[PDB]
Amino acid sequence: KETAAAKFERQHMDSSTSAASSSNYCNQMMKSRNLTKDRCKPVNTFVHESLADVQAVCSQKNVACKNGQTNCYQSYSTMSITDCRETGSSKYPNCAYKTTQANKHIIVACEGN
Amino acid sequence: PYVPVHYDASV
Repeated sequence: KETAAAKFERQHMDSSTSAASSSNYCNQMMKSRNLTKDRCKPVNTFVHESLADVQAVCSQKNVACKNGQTNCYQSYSTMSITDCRETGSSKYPNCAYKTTQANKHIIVACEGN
Repeated sequence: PYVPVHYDASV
């Protein structure tokens, strides 16, 4: 029934690449992680850092989450990420995505495992 | 002990 911790890894963890390969990276990865199976998830981020380093963020800078909760943490350091955003013309089931490689601080909500 | 469960955003 997949834990929320596990769902985070499936959706955002890409530790076997240091950056977005090509233009087709989002295209591939949204499919691969099963994120295009019923609907086209419109926006998603993949972090290219080890799991340990992302897990460590939970012990970094505490900040409010967008929803007003206070269980959000900002990485002290910038991490390698790829933003995936469904294109304007995309439609289920041929999901299309623009891929943007960037270096930025990530902000994640944390909970106990 | 404490793990990420939602991605809030970048920078």
